[PDB]
This record gives sequence, C-alpha cells and structure tokens, in this order.
Amino acid sequence: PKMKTHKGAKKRVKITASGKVVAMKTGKRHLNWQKSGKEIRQKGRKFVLAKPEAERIKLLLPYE
Amino acid sequence: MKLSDLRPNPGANKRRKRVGRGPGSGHGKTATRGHKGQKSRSGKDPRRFEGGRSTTLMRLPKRGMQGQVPGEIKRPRYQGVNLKDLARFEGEVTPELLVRAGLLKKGYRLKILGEGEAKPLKVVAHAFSKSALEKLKAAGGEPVLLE
Amino acid sequence: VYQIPVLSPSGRREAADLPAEINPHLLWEVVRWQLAKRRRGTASTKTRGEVAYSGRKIWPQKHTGRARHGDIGAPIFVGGGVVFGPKPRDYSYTLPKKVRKKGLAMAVADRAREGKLLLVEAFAGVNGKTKEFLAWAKEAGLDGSESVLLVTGNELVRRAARNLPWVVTLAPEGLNVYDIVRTERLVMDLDAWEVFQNRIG
Amino acid sequence: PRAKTGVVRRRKHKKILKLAKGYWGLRSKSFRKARETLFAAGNYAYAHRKRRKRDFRRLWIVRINAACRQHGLNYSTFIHGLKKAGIEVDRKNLADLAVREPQVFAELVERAKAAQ
RNA sequence: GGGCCUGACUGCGAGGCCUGCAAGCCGAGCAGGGGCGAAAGCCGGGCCUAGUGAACCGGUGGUCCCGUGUGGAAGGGCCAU
RNA sequence: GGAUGACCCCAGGCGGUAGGGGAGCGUUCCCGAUGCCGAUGAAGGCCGACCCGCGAGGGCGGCUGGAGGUAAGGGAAGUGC
RNA sequence: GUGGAGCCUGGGAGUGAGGGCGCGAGCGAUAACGUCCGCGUCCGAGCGCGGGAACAACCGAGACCGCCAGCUAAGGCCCCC
RNA sequence: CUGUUGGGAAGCAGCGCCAGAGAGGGUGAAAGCCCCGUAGGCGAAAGGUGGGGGGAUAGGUGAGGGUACCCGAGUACCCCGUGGUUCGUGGAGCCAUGGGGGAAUCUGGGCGGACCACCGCCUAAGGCUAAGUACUCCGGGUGACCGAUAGCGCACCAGUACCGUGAGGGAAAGGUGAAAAGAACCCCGGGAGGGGAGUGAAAUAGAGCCUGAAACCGUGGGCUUACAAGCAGUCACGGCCCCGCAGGGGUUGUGGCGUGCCUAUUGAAGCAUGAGCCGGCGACUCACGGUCGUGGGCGAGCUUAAGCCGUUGAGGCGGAGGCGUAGGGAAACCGAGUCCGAACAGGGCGCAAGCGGGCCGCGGCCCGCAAAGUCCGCGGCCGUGGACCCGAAACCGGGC
RNA sequence: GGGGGGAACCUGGGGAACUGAAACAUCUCAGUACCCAGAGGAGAGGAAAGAGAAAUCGACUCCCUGAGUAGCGGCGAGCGA
Repeated sequence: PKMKTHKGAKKRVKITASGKVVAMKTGKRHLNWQKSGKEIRQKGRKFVLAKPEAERIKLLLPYE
Repeated sequence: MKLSDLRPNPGANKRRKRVGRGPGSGHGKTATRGHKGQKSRSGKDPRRFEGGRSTTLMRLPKRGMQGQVPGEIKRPRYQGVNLKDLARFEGEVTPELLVRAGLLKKGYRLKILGEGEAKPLKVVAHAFSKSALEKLKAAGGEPVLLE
Repeated sequence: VYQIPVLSPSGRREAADLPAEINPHLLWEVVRWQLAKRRRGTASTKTRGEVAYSGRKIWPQKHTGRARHGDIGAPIFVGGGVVFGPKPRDYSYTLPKKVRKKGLAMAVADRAREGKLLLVEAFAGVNGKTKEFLAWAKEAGLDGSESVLLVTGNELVRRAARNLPWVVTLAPEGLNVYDIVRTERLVMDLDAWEVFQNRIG
Repeated sequence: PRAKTGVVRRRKHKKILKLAKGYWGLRSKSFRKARETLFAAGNYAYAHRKRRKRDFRRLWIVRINAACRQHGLNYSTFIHGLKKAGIEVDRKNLADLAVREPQVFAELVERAKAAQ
C-alpha cells in the first residue's frame, strides 16, 4: 500500500527547490528574557539541516 | 529477425542477488546481515527512529497554519506561465488553449509571468505580473484581463 | 522508403515509408510484454495459516528432550505450508503505446527489408476451402517451405489458411509483433495494409 | 513452478564420495564424513606439496654430506668450495653424482678443496 | 572614585571557532534611532570560562495574515513573551 | 601494439571473517516446438584410469533402464542443504 | 611523492563484547591471562607458512598455481634433527 | 494403403489423400487420414428458466381564480449522556439517540462546521423499488500450478484408522504387463519358500511386482594386519595384485608432516553448541508505495486508470487523472524572484541552458546530435504487510 | 404462514486481546476475531429535510480517480474522508 506522508514532518519542515530540507531554529519557544536580541533575532531564521538527516526526512515526504 | 534473435541489451536484464545459498556465493549463512541483533532478525523504521533518544524531527518546532476541521478553504488558485512558454503560439491565447497543450494545469486560474520575450499576441489571462504586463504592452501584445 | 511487392491479377507491381533502422531490444520489449500479459498466473501454494492442520502446540516448549515446535503447519514440517510459494498474480503491465506502435512498425519493417513482406490485392478463387487456398499460395510463391502470418479481414480466406500448420492466420486489428517475428513471411491485404498504416499514424 | 531438489544433491554427494574411496570406515561411506576428510586431505596435499621440495633437499644434503666425509671434508666446507670454484650443479644432481659416478664427485671434491 | 546616561538597542550580518545531529560560542561591518566624548572614537550587558531545558500543550501582549456560501464573529497564524 | 573482446608482448596486483562488487554453473517451467533427438533405446540409475572447464559443471563410452526428452538464443522461478 | 593515494556526489554495507604485546599514565598492592585511557602493533580476519619443544597475537615472514632447482630471515649447525 | 525393423509401428521408406477439422487424447512405440474426437452443424415430448419478443391488466395526465382546511409528535428543537464522520472536546456543526423539557403545518421547518445577519439548498419524524456489486458448496473451461515428503488433511473405502470423557485432534497407504498370458505339471517341504517346466520382447516385470539411489547387512575375490601410539589423512619410497607391451589402477610396509565439521567467540581439537548414519522436506518472497542505478520509448512534455471494442494466448480505444513545465512565503500575496525589513542595507530560499554543422543577405533559424522530464522493463535498497525460517512464557473470544 | 439447514458472500444486535506505540493508561490492532439474529440467490443501499460554493450538481449501489490530498492525532505511533 502506498506510503503515508509523515504529518509530523510535513508540519515542521519544507523541502526546497534544490532538495535541501529547511526548518525553524530551535531555542526560543520560551525562557526568552535574558536571551540577547542577537540570539532571538537569529533563531527567527530558517536553517538548513545537516545532509545526513535531511535525507531521512526527505523519505518521509514522498509526495512533495 | 526471428524469435531466437530477440535478445535484451547488455544489462537490460540482470541477475537477482540470491543470498543465503552457500559459501562460494558471497552471501551465504548470515546472508549479508552480519551477526545477531534486530536487523539480522526478521523485522525498526530508520527514517525516524533513533534509539529512544528524542528524534531529530520531533525536536524541531512547528511552523505556520496547519488548518483545522472542516479543513481547507476553497479560494481561487493561480498558476503562472512564462512569456517564453507562450512562444509556440500564434494569434490568441486563452487559459483553455494553454491547458490543452500542457502548460496550464486544470482548475487553475491563469497568470502570465515575466521570464521570456513578449510576443505581439492577444493573451487572455486571469492575471499578469508587472514586468509581464509592461513587456507585452511594448511588443504590441494585447493583454485582455478576464474574471 | 521501402519498395514492396504487391500482388494483383493485373501484374505484379511495387512504396511504404516504414522505419529505417530496427531496434532489436525494442522488438524484444514488446514480445516480452505480449507473452507476459497473456500469463495465467494461476500458480498457488498454501501458507502455514492456510494449511488444514490445527495450531495446537504439539508438545511442551520444554523438558521433553525433543526439539521445540508449535503446530505442525510450520513450513519446517513435512506436513507444513510452503514459505514463499507462488500466489496467483498478474504479470500484465502497461507497455508505452508508442513502443507498441514502433514495434509493429519495426517488426513489419525488418520483414519487408528482407523481401518477405507481400501485399495482395485479393485472393483469386479462395471461397473458404483449404485446398482452394493452397492453389493460390502456390501461384504466389508460398509452398510452405517458409511459414506465413496471413493477415486479412476476409473471413473466408482466413478459414482456408487456418488449418495449415505453416500458416498463422490473423484479422488485421490483431496484427502484433510476436505473430510477425514467429513467422518467416508476412502476407497482407491492401485492406489490412491500410489499417496497419492507420495503427501507426 | 517448483524446482524440487530432484537429481542434484545425490550427484554432488557421489562426486565427493568417489573422491573419498579408500578412507577408513565412515570417511568413505558418509558424505558428510567424506567432505570433512577431503577438506583435510585438501590442505595436506597443498601443505605437503610445498614441503616435498624441502624433504628431498634435506635428503640430498644428507647423502652428499656422507660422500663428502669419505674424501676427508664436510658438506658445509665442500659447498663453500663449489661456490668459490664457480660450480653450480644443483644438489639434486650433486647427490646423484656422489652415488652413481664416484669419480666425477671426487673430481668435484678436489676443485672444491682447490678453490678454498 | 565620580559626571552624564540605558547600546542589558531594533533591523542585519561578511567570516569563523566548535561540532555526528541538534545545539553552544566569537563576530567586524551597513541602516534606523540613541548614549557618553572637545575629538579620535567607544557602547548590540557584566575580566572571561557555570547560574541551564529541545519539542509538544497551553496563558498574556501586539500584529491584522487565514476566517468553511458572504459580512462579521469563533478559532487559528506571525512577532514578542 | 590492433583498431573497440582477437590475440600477442611487457610490467605490476592477486592471505582474508563481517561485508561490497563482478563473472559464471546447475534445477523446474515458457517461447523456440504442427519442430528436433528417441525402441538401431528418453528420462533416471551404476561405472570410467577418457575429453573440455580455474571451478560449479559439461561431454564421450560401457552397463542398467523401457518412454520420454528437449537445442542455439531468450523469458520466469516453490532454484542448489 | 602516480599510490587499491587523494577529493566530490550518490547505491550497498557490516561494525558499535575486542584481545595480547611494547611504551606513557590513572586504578590496583611499584598483584592478576586485572582493570581504565593514550601512541603503536599484531591476532581478530594471517589457528596459513619458519623459528619459539608444544602454543592467536614473542622473533622471522603478508601463502595466485606447479617444480625431486637456487639465495636467504629469525633460529640453528653433538645424535633425535 | 503398402513395404520394412520390431513382441507390437503410429518409427523408417514408396506412392497417395482430408483439412471451416494439423485442439487433445487413446490404440503394443512416435497416427491429421485406425479409435474417441476436433472445425462446422443438428436436437426435447417432459421439467426448469425466461432480465430478450409480443399481448393484456393495474396504474397514470390540465390551466387560472379564490379559501388557508392538510402536509407523518413525545417528533422537530434546546439541555444532559453517547455513538457515527477525517473529526480523540476541539471554534464542533452535521447524522443517529438513552434522559429531561417540548413546538408549529408553508409568514411552516431542517441545512450550508460554534452564533448572528443576509443570500442560497432541501422538505424530517410511514413504506416498497430492479440493474450495475459480493461470494463460490455446485457445473464447465484454462494454466511459464503440483506431480504421491508435492498437490486438498484425503489420488487409495479419509475426516477413516487411531488418539481424547468431550469439544476436538488426526495419519500412513498410488504403478506387474501390451495382454493375466497370475506360472498347469513335476521335484525338496507340514506350510512358507524354492528348484525345474511354462507364459512373456523383457520374470533381479512373479504379484513382498516400473525405475530400484544411500545409509545398513551379507558372500566371494585381490592387497593388507598380531613390538604397535591414533582427527585416520597427505608426501615419498618400496613390496604384492591388476590393466596394458617409459604408463596407469588397487592395496599399504616404512619414513616425513598433520589439533574433526559447524556454531559461538578476544580466544575452540578443544573437556563450549549442534549433529547416530543415509535419503527426501527445509529459510531473503510477493503486492503496493518509495529511492538510486540501469536498458529502452518519447521529450516541454511524458504517461493513462477504471472501463469500452475486439480476440479467444491479437490487440486497440479510453486524457478522467498523475508527474513535469517556478519559486518564495505561516498566510494575504507577489513572482525570476520572493521572505524578514522602514530600506531602493544585509541576508535565507530561489532564477541563467546544451553541442554542433550548414544555407543566407552577425545569428536570422533552421536542421541534426544530446538533454529537463517522464513512461515501461530490470536490478540494489527502504516503507507497509508474518516480510529470512523455526521457537516461547503468555493475552483475549467462543465452546468442552 | 413459521420452525430447520446452507461452503463462503450479506445486513443487523453485541464485541475482545495479542500486538503497535521499541514501557503504557488516551491512541492502535478494530468495529477486526468471535457470539447472536435475519435475509437471500444475493444482501445492504435507494428517489434528497442530499451535496456545498459551481448563477452548480440531481436516487442508490459499484469500479478508477480525487488522495495518502483535506484534515484527525499522548499533532506520538498512527488514522484518514
């Protein structure tokens, strides 16, 4: 039977146009006073997942 | 050319890898599975599973709108096609005539887009980007805009 | 563009436009697909849960001094089921129409390239009877030294040719690379030759 | 379709069993037993092939050494003598000489005391 | 030790340290708007290396991005926490 | 070197478990088969100190056996203990 | 420095119980075929071959095949040998 | 039909013939033409069927005006408890309803995902309705299905023997030959068995019957062995036997060398596991997805699915649809860009197309070659299934 | 008229657990196994108090697609119009 897309992935990741896997930086969901504005500012950016693990997540999404 | 000639090219058909069938083979005994432990056993999802540690995926946080019941909202959708793709046509271009050509997918409102050379062509489209509009209204194209 | 020996009462006479080169692999890929889709796939076996025995533990897990077993349907038993034995499947798959199209094309092409192709206007005095067909085939260079795919929508001509061993008969909508490759000599109607070209348009 | 073992196994078994004719009791009767001896027979024939080359040389050297102490000197000296002489008749043939053609060997012994 | 001050900035961030991943760490520079200085200049917390907690689920503020026929609304999203 | 797997020359590599890869052998079955081998003997069996192959194997011969067998080239697996 | 070097991209792995020896330490008792690290090695996978009486890892030496040819390594050269 | 070899011809040979029939199977072996058939055709008084044909009957059919009589009740509706749906309390509608409350008859009511307002949709609380669908005890047809350890458990007198109080469990076991011609009669013998005779093409085809492997047991022959130390071998030499006439084969006296196989292990000859021996059975599969690779087809395109027609091992049609042609963003949106931002800084994620050769007055744009992509085949691997095979202790349901 | 039987197939009334979540209770296996009642050659469903956004469609069943989409979900495993 056909694979099911992992919804848990679908919902926190996007595969790019060139095939990289992009996600939100972790580290600012709370405990955020006392964090620099440098920290926060940067954690607001989408980043590219190391290749080893990008490939796995790419197989959870067979229909993107 | 009779039946005895019909033959597939080199490597068009290739042998299977039959394991567990004697020492000389390769490939014997353990059957390319090494010694002991689940993976050698008959039978866990390695795209996700990571050993009881919190997975690489489940530590990433969620983004944006997931949608809720009763689910997705019907709004119109726009597919772009590029001026360059409009190249092969003469006279008038519709969405209809774009689909039946395989450029504009069905149930998609048509939006002309920038990339390519404006052809002096009547192009009937649900939407035009800026540099698409200018380009056309400058090669003498006729940008009819419908709804 | 191939010059093909047509056969009319009003003289022999000769134009085709059929493929230049013959892909043997492509020819092969069609046959395979032809001989594969006609498979029955009625080979079956019984798994160990499909086998008529109980599922009672024949004897205790321990202390009998015998080995360990569950039920006797275990494939490890002579009573048992087979492990990865045939189940009815469907060997059919969908070969790209173009490939089919090119093979018919290339199959006929090859044959014509060998002056084994022969088109005919009609069929002299064949009105059903097998000897009637013999006659005609003799007069046409068809002695049964060579084997023939005889393609015509003419019911009566097929009936006459049918029971010959060295003849394989066929209505034109039935043309196909295998029945061509099987046979040494292709022999067709003008009326079949048309539908053939129409199939490859 | 099913490809029952059928003929194959018996044949691979006879092959081995024929190769095992001669062996004591089950080693020539039981296939498995046959295979296990043949493995051993295998390496032994290899190992002893290499070894046969050095079994004969030790013998030659014994045989020569004796013939050498008849004329009043030892194998080790004598051999040194040859090399100095520039005589390279292998000791297979040295041996033969010493036992078939005493005189020639006796010639060789003298060239050998000579070159010393 | 004192004077004034809030840069314990907001947008960013070339390039690196470290590193399996995820994180952790350093950061010159451009713009907004400031502080102190005559100025050169310095200031994106603390002489430095510990004082911490990934996601999920929720609360509050803002934003006004989606809003199930339409206008709203319910509810969510994004930014902050 | 020749002109593309044709062979020749020269040089170098060639212990090996997990394991990766590559080339083959043999079993059942299909196309080839309205064919070919077959009672002047199929399959199968028992021999062989003979031939070919590095090898798995394949021939050839003798005895048994008494009705089947199945090529070149391909196809598919209940495929080798 | 052209090596079964290297770098890049992808398919397939196995492995994640090591062990002995030399050396450097910690632990231990300046004990253990002990234990825990570091550099190296060899066994692992070279329980194939010579030496070491015997004997995975000490010495010698990385076994494609054949030879009733030759030089050697460690070790030896009274007889077993 | 005839000859011919043969126990037997259908083999081989000569000359013929039928074929809408050369599917298959029998007959002493290998048969279109001998037999049963096969192509093609014919057939029911009786019973069943009758969805096709016809006939009948039931039943059925308008327009305006006015009246406001009727339009399915413990219902709708609301609340409480639940179930159904993708919907797990969620913003939770809708559908069904155990509890409590409880309407109206078209200016009525339900719905369009809380609610409200618009705009729309539909008429609850009575019922019946073919066909297209599922299955396969039963009949038939066909297999890149099995071929007696296979295939159903059962080819055979099998759900039997047997086991269990019972539910229930559950086997093994097929073959003389073309024809019984099943071996009269005689001889040893109580019989069984055997020797002759006889039948047979064949009797180590004799019923304990085709082929008749191996373990295993005997007999006879050759070599060998009673001072010898062993994973049973190997190397060498020698003697004796054999085949032959510089060579082979068999054996083994002496000498050298030599720690079974598997498994598991840092490490096994190991006094660690497994194995009495032989034979047969026994374990990396398949489907649908996915990802590489690969052989091909076509390429800004590529491909159909279910179906339909045809075939009766013939393929064709079917463009619904899918994947690709554009990305960026949570999204509105914008778009070769886009997001963050006040930015027309900076940054994230994106965007550039081939290789020719020629005609022609620099590429105009051909033309080929290659490719994005995609479709099928193949193979490696991954997901989901029992997913390489065998094995629990146990859990749950219904019975005994 | 009923009663009983019928390999599966069907509807309804009831309805597990192993297992999956690498533990487990929500979740999963699953309205599956099974028990029961009824139907029949089929059964169920069936002429909109429907769908849901088209000025649309027009009974029901069944197949392909939609689509592993929308969503559901200790937003886990997974479930899935």
